[PDB]
Amino acid sequence: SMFNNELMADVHFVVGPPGATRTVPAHKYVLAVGSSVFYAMFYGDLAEVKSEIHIPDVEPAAFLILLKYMYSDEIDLEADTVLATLYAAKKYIVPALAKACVNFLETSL
Amino acid sequence: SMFNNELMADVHFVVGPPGATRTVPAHKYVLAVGSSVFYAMFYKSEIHIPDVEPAAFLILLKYMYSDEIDLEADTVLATLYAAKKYIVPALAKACVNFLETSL
Amino acid sequence: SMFNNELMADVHFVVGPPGATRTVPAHKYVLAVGSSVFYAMFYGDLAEVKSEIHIPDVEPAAFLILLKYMYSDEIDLEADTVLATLYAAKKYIVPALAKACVNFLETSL
Amino acid sequence: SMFNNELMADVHFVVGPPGATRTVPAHKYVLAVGSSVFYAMFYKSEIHIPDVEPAAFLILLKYMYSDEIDLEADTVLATLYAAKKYIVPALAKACVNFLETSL
Ligand SMILES: [K+]
Ligand SMILES: [K+]
Repeated sequence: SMFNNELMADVHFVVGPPGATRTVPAHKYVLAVGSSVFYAMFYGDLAEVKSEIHIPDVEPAAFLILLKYMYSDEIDLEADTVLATLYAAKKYIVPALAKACVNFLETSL
Repeated sequence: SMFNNELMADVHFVVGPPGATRTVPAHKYVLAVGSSVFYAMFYKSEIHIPDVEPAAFLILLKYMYSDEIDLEADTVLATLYAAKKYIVPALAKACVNFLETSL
Repeated sequence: SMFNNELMADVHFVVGPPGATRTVPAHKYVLAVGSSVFYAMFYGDLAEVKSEIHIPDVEPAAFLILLKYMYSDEIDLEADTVLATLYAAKKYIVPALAKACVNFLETSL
Repeated sequence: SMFNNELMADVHFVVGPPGATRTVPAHKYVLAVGSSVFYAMFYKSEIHIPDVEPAAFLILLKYMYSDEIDLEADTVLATLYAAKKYIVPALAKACVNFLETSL
């Protein structure tokens, strides 16, 4: 799979709070197709070329769940990370994922 | 008006990331009655909660003193985190309801 | 001055690359009035309440020049930081500052 | 077509932040003729430039091999940084001109 694969990766995200980051390879095409926010960042008028992008306010597990959905259409939520995933989904304007997080929060212990 | 009041306050919370905190006075009785986590804690007088947003903590406390829930789009996720952290189910339910409505 | 003053500060920016950051207090009102990007971040539909905001891709000196302009209308460029200031000005959509950086680059050694 | 070509390459640059680099072959002669900084350097065969964007470095090199300048909005600032770093004034001028036009 291209998800979380260094093969052809044209961007790396350094995700998480300082001292507890994870570096995630990604593909600008898949991200921009899936999100108006990644589109703006990579293809929009104010896009700036950046090999490495920091996302200090997102949890790594959450970011990987978001990207899994953007590559595969699969939603792989877990109780421990669903709230952080909802933050990421709202942040990048991925509403199908946002909705699934809300339903998950409604129906989980 | 005991909410956020230094009068009779027996606990202070230092809330938020170091360098961007807010100190909030509170009353152990009121918190412990609304929360099993605060009960376990109180039953030190300065408590640091660097993982919680001050704005969310204040919304949680207002609920615990007044039973009033006042949510907004910019604070609901952080309030939900706090409500789950302190096990305040009525406030957590209200946040999830707000979120559903906002979809 | 309210510029870079902890008095009434309702946000703190942790500016710069990891290990070389500076924490800058600021006031959401002044920033949102001066920039559609800070407006979006603080007052817009997808605004999320955040005490501390990280800006890993901006230089601290540059960010302080940007904010000085937003508080005071004064532009205080220097050769050593003008390029990083132009990046910040483009990034937050402050065109009067962008223009001054370009003119400065044109007319400096 | 010696630009970005491993054929005869006597230097390799590891360009960009560690973990997000690109390795670019080059020819010391061509670089040294276009730049006082590269002249001083060459007159080791693997050079790390973690402060430069790969895309910008490639635009700089294309200029140095071909005299062609191909700028875009998303790469112009990073190209200007590189052009100033290696003291390539014609490319720096072109970037500032592009920026002026874009205002
Ligand atoms: K699944
Ligand atoms: K001045």
